[PDB]
Amino acid sequence: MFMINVLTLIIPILLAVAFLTLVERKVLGYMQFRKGPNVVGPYGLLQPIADAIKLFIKEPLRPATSSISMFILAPILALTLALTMWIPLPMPYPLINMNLGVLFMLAMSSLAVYSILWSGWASNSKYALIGALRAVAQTISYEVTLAIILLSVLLMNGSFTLSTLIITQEQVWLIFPAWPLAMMWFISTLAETNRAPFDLTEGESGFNVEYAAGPFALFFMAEYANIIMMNIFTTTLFLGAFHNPYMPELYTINFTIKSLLLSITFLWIRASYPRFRYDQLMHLLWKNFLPLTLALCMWHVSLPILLSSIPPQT
Amino acid sequence: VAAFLKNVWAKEPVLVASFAIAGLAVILPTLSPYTKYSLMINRATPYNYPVPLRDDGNMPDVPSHPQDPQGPSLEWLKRL
Amino acid sequence: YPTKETAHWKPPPWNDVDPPKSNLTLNFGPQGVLRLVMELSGEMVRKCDPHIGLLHRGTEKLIEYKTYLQALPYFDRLDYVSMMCNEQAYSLAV
Amino acid sequence: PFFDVQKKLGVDLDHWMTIQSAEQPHRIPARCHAFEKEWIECAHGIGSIRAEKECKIEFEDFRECLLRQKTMKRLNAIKRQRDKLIKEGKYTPPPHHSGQEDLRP
Amino acid sequence: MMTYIVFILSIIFVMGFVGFSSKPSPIYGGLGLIVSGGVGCGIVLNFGGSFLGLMVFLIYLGGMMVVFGYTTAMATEQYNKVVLGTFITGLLMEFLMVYYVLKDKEVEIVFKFNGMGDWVIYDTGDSGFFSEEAMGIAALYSYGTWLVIVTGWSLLIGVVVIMEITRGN
Amino acid sequence: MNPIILIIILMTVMLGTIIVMISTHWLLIWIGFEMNMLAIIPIMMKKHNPRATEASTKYFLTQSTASMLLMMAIIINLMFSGQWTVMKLFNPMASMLMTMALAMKLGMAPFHFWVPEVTQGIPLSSGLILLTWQKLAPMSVLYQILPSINLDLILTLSILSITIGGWGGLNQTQLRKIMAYSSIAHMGWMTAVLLYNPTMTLLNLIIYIIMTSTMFTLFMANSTTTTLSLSHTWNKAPIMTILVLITLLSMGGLPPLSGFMPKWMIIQEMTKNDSIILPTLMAITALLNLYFYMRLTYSTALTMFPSTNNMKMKWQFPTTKRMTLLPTMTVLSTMLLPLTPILSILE
Amino acid sequence: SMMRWNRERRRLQIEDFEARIALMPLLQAEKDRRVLQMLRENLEEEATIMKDVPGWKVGESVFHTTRWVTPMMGELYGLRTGEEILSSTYGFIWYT
Amino acid sequence: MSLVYMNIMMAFTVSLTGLLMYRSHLMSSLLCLEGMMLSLFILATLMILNSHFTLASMMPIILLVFAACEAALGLSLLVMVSNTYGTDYVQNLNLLQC
Amino acid sequence: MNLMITLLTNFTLATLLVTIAFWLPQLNVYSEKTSPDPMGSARLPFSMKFFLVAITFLLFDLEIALLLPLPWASQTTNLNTMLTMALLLIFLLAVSLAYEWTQKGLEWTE
Amino acid sequence: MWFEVLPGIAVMGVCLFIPGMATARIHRFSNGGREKRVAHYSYQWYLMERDRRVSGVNRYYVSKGLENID
Ligand SMILES: CCCCCCCCCCCCCCCCCC(=O)OC[C@H](COP(=O)([O-])OCC[N+](C)(C)C)OC(=O)CCCCCCCCCCCCCCCCC
Ligand SMILES: CCCCCCCCCCCCCCCCCC(=O)OC[C@H](COP(=O)(O)OCCN)OC(=O)CCCCCCCCCCCCCCCCC
Ligand SMILES: CCCCCCCCCCCCCCCCCC(=O)OC[C@H](COP(=O)(O)OCCN)OC(=O)CCCCCCCCCCCCCCCCC
Ligand SMILES: CCCCCCCCCCCCCCCCCC(=O)OC[C@H](COP(=O)(O)OCCN)OC(=O)CCCCCCCCCCCCCCCCC
Ligand SMILES: CCCCCCCCCCCCCCCCCC(=O)OC[C@H](COP(=O)(O)OCCN)OC(=O)CCCCCCCCCCCCCCCCC
Ligand SMILES: CCCCCCCCCCC1=C(C)C(=O)C(OC)=C(OC)C1=O
Repeated sequence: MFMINVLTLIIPILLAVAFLTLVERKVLGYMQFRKGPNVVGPYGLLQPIADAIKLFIKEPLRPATSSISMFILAPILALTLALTMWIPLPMPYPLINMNLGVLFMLAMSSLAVYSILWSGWASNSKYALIGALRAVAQTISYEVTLAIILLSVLLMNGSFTLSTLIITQEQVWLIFPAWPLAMMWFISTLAETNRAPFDLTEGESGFNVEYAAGPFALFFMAEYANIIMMNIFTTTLFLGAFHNPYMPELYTINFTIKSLLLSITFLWIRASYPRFRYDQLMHLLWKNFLPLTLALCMWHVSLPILLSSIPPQT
Repeated sequence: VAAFLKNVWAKEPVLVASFAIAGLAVILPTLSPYTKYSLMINRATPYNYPVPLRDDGNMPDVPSHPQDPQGPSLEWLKRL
Repeated sequence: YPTKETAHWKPPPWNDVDPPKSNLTLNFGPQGVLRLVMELSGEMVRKCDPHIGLLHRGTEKLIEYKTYLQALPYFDRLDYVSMMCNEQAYSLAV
Repeated sequence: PFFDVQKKLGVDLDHWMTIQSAEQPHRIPARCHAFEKEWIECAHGIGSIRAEKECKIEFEDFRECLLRQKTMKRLNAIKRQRDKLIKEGKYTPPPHHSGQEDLRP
Repeated sequence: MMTYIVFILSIIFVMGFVGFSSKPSPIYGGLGLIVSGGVGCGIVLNFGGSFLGLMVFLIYLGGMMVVFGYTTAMATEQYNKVVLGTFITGLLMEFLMVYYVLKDKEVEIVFKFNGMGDWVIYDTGDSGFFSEEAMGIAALYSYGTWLVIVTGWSLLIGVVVIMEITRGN
Repeated sequence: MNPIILIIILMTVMLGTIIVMISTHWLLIWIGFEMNMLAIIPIMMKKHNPRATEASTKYFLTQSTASMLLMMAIIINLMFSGQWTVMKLFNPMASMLMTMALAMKLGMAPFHFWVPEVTQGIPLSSGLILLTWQKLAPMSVLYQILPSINLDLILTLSILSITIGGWGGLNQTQLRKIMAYSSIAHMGWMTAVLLYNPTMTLLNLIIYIIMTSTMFTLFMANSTTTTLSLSHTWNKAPIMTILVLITLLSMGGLPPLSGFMPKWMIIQEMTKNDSIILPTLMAITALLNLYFYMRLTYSTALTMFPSTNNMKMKWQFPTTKRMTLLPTMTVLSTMLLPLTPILSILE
Repeated sequence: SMMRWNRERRRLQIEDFEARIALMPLLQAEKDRRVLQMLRENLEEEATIMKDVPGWKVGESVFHTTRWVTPMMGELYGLRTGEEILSSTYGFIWYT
Repeated sequence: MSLVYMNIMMAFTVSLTGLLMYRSHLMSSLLCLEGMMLSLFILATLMILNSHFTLASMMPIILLVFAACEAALGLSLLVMVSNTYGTDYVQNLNLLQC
Repeated sequence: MNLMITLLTNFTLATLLVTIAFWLPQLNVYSEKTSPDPMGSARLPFSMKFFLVAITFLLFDLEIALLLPLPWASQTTNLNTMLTMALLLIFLLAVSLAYEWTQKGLEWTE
Repeated sequence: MWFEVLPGIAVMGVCLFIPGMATARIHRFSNGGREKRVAHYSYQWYLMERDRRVSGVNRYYVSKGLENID
């Protein structure tokens, strides 16, 4: 019965990642004054199915890897960590209702850089390894502002419990007291997922260009699971919805609409901006977001004390 | 000192906002009338069992019942 | 006291400094079209060597065997986003 | 050279984490609070040479609180003899050691 | 079996160290230490060390071993009997320890060790509306003032020291 | 290096040693050793050559191994005592591991194998810090755990340090390796009397730091790292030959000098405890240290090795080097034996 | 808004903690009778098991003190089934 | 004593003997050193949780932080050796024999 | 226990999809390929700057590890000391950032 | 036009709606028509194990009220 709950979590994750690709191609079509896919299915609804069947019977590139074992373990780790970030998500009830769900998510997203690192070293190209090291350095850079923005917000929560974050936002959204944290958080989640304007794995060859089309589709679907997940986590964190404990589907519809609009905001940002040069997003992290994030971390430490609004522990 | 402020606010407004927010976070808890209430609320929160006292015969400020008048009250927290 | 084991030990340098005993070269190939030989020093570009001729089609030797009307449509295909301007330049020349 | 700066200045730099019986957050007791309090109050001030021989009993009770070697050895003896008598067929467990009795509260 | 699970994780933990103490390459060595960090974290988590376990993930694995793998990736150009023999040696020594302490319910390598499951030595009470480990870590800011001073000074000195010795001038 | 950064890093070295000296918790002991190593690594890499990087790598590996064994001894003390007071240890295994860790941090034999390399790899001032200041914290921890130190272990470390530091310096021509093997032999002398009377341990440490600081200050004031460049000192500055003469005769323990003061007192505290063979063999082995000191005095003061012609240019310039406390340390390392009963200030 | 709502949440936390405090003497009496029940059961089964073993004192304390020691997990659940052992020693750690 | 403590001590000794028997790489030595640190973290953590000694729960984090800072310093030393010889082989660190 | 079931299910689904992605086109018998990089055969050039940003991550991540018990630390009754040490840790992270800034450590990956 | 993208958004939104609705209904099915008991702290687990013992049927969610006393 619990395994039914695990499958009703993880199989709709795979379906929503399948159709996020279609939604991205359609929304980027209409924002680029064209259509998206509308031939393959009715309104293109069979485009992800056709494309998945195409990729799973495409020939393997059959490369020379330094490690066979890390070449197998990098997609396994990417998919496993992409699926374990969902299990504490309170929507309105988490699958695993853990007391440190925020810190668990922060740790399991910190572990996601080994997929990039192991897949880069598993490729024998030195250029793929250099691009992998640039992607890892970008990601661990933006993890700093993830951790500190998240800490500064949870100073208003009182605990690392994700389910308490619904109770925190019953009177107001937490984007009202923490909109600078919210906007730096949103750009930091944009830079965690190698998402445009921070997609330097498509700027002129990434880390996973040496895989077959099947494992490349697995990396791709882990990345889009991370995108949908970080939008849901941002929605829980700043745009927390109303919850009737006798009608949980009201909260589910509300956070689902907000998370869809936030994922479409990711799609709409990649359809609007040029890329950063690599040192420019290093400049954006280390010289712009991190001083503001430390200043607001001091502010959200000292502000519940000066207003007498320290939240409860329990 | 006023030309320096407009100059750095034109060149580097991220750092001006950073040092302004940091300076407010430093000085403002020592200027607020509510900083006393943070301490008062944290010591009013009963994580532990209030272990009773053996009544020797002379403790007029320790109650015999929770609904007795003597003892610490939290009407300041109910009102605020 | 030098033995057979310590018979190859030379003294250390007087300033205790031993001699240290490069920069990246990237061939951005054709994979319009353009070949680039970058000499990079990290992020910085030290040398950029553009190798061209990947669309050298011998146009102006082919002009030498064709009449003026016949050699007009080669100019459509040189600056192939600026067709009638090159037509105009050749027309004004003739 | 233990330059005892903390007692000279009267500051508490690290005495608070030094023993389990010290002041704890929310008055959480250690699992061997009483044994360590007894061993310290026995051994206090009399010096370490006299403390090793005049306070050995409280130190043995406190080490046996910490590591539970005698308790684990006794449970090993009882459980080993119990499974030996199960193997010999001479013992049977009660219903309250099999899970058939609807526990107390 | 499930009453012995922490012990079982510890066995994998020791096997994980024989993964990288045999030193096949620093990259497989890093992988073995990552798997060892995960299973030792699981050992910590199964006593109630939730915050300390997620520090093993976030700071040891997600913070530090990332930098180990990153530095290793910028060396050891990408393309033994000693590693194989030392690995099977450590494997056999650990499973002989397992066999001895499971058939005897006592062993003595350097100290005496019980052979029962380590569930026996726990406490039979509650902590109320807090985690004791959480409140003891939260008292770093109330009781651990000198510890915060020396730790932050060591980290600031660490930043300065890394920028000195990596400069080369 | 930036002078402000140099001052902050040297105050951090001092702060690490102070936190070892003044703290009552084993975690703060380990923290003080970590802070000391972390700050002293750039002092060793001051000049940025491959020899200083090799020396700092070897120093890092040995001190990191010692710090991990120290923390394992601390953690075993927490097992068998449940507390953290910096006092005697409550397990002989923790006592053995902490004695091994501190013997590594002092570089006592047979963990001596980093001391002559690292001292050769670093400049003379950082070698002075390594051979004087980096002894104070582990000798303080040994001073506080001597109710639990095993006798046979610390005496084996002591005699092995004295013999290996005796035979090591007999083959040397580099002055930094000579001072390093002298360091090993003197640490053997300091820990041989630790369980008998730690006041004489403190005496030997202070007299050793005075004599070592005198010799490194002379080596810096003359810019000399080899024997053969120290042999040009009589043609450059004839006073420095007399100073290295009296200080090398003092480090050999020849009376009436001050370096006769510790070892004599050490014998004076080892025969009260009915050990006769042990201080006798220690004092006989100290003749080896005396022998390579006499080799240096023959090369420097008592004969005149031939110089070069360019020395005539160096006659036209006086030494502008800040010879800090060099007359004070020269006096306090030679003429101090009539004040031998001052040692009660260390009780 | 967070000022008003966190102050109300602190009042709600104090109300929950006072409910806990009012329930704690009943829970403490039940827990005391619970652990003495389990120790007396273990003592009687120890008496009926450890008869053949030479020199065995039943109920022999391993402490020289006569002070009440808080019972260990293996002292209470050592003779019982492993299902009750798991559901008394890993359940809160494993609960969701 | 407890059976898990045997395995954590034996893991510390395995990582010790790995750190005390080099093969070629300095990075493998740094990994053995951090395996030693990890085993110390685990053992200290299991004791402090087992004893309910509340204030020492901040102790392993400190034991993490300092030593990870130490690890950072070690990595820098490796890089400087790797900036001298191209590799991190410990047999290139033999200039101080003479 | 439910967490171990969930982790095992996620790992099993990931390993299953990886095995399917690695062995479903292996059933095809396409052809054997011979196929005889911007760098030609040159060794990987070390860049000091990537290592500096990785170590700067590690050091600020240790400072983050110190900062993580603050939502629980605000519940103390020694609030003046807690607030002083909290602002002091964030200030030392800021001073580490400023020293990394002003000594050109954040340059060409700024 | 722009409402051509709404079928894919509807499919993805139903797929995001499914896990929360599923875990709410599975928690109410597995816990007596009510929410799953949240035991973050050992007092909550203590009361929950007390409920499992006082229910008699080894299920904490079987509640016993005034009818279980005289
Ligand atoms: C979570 C829900 C959504 C959240 C909001 C996000 C939705 C909108 C997203 C739009 C698309 C963004 C795409 C990526 C863009 C990346 C580039 C970018 O924006 O860089 C950030 C830029 C970077 O600066 P820059 O690069 O533009 O400027 C040049 C910088 N120098 C000078 C250093 C060369 O700005 C910031 O970093 C600002 C971040 C937020 C700051 C919030 C400040 C709040 C107010 C403080 C106080 C001010 C008043 C004075 C004091 C008063 C005291 C009482
Ligand atoms: C949570 C909900 C998630 C929902 C996800 C999916 C959303 C979109 C679903 C699909 C919508 C309808 C698509 C219809 C496609 C067209 C099918 C068709 O008619 O194919 C015709 C083809 C040839 O037919 P023929 O007879 O030759 O035609 C000549 C006629 N004179 O004949 C054939 O090709 C053979 C028949 C093929 C039929 C395929 C139909 C679509 C299959 C979709 C599978 C997944 C559906 C969702 C599953 C979960 C919910 C149940
Ligand atoms: C190359 C290898 C393969 C790579 C791919 C697969 C591995 C990577 C992806 C999976 C990562 C596994 C993470 C396991 C632990 C996660 C942390 C954790 O347990 O947090 C949740 C929770 C803490 O919160 P709290 O509510 O306080 O605890 C319950 C108390 N009421 O704590 C709990 O609820 C405690 C539950 C019981 C303890 C669970 C222990 C799990 C088993 C040990 C780790 C196994 C994995 C080892 C490898 C990890 C990665 C290297
Ligand atoms: C006291 C409260 C606590 C304070 C500490 C914590 C603050 C939180 C934020 C931490 C920031 C850490 C890094 C700060 C480094 C500052 C030095 C600096 O960056 O100088 C260089 C810069 C010129 O830039 P450049 O060198 O070219 O770098 C590339 C970007 N152009 O030069 C500049 O851009 C000049 C910037 C300096 C002047 C800023 C003035 C701001 C005034 C705000 C209102 C008053 C605030 C009062 C607080 C104290 C101010 C000193
Ligand atoms: C129970 C006991 C408890 C503890 C008691 C106290 C113990 C004190 C131990 C002191 C150890 C001192 C170590 C050396 C000083 C530390 C800093 C240092 O090394 O400074 C040298 C300095 C560096 O300058 P730099 O430019 O780098 O030199 C190279 C030239 N290009 O400058 C130079 O190189 C210039 C040359 C002269 C430097 C000599 C400095 C000597 C100072 C110490 C004197 C001896 C100790 C005090 C007396 C005994 C006390 C016990
Ligand atoms: C378990 C398998 C589920 C289906 C596979 C993932 C969903 C299909 C995504 C297909 C896809 C699309 C549309 C796509 O556009 C794309 O290019 C950017 C991909 O990466 C290679 C893709 O993988």
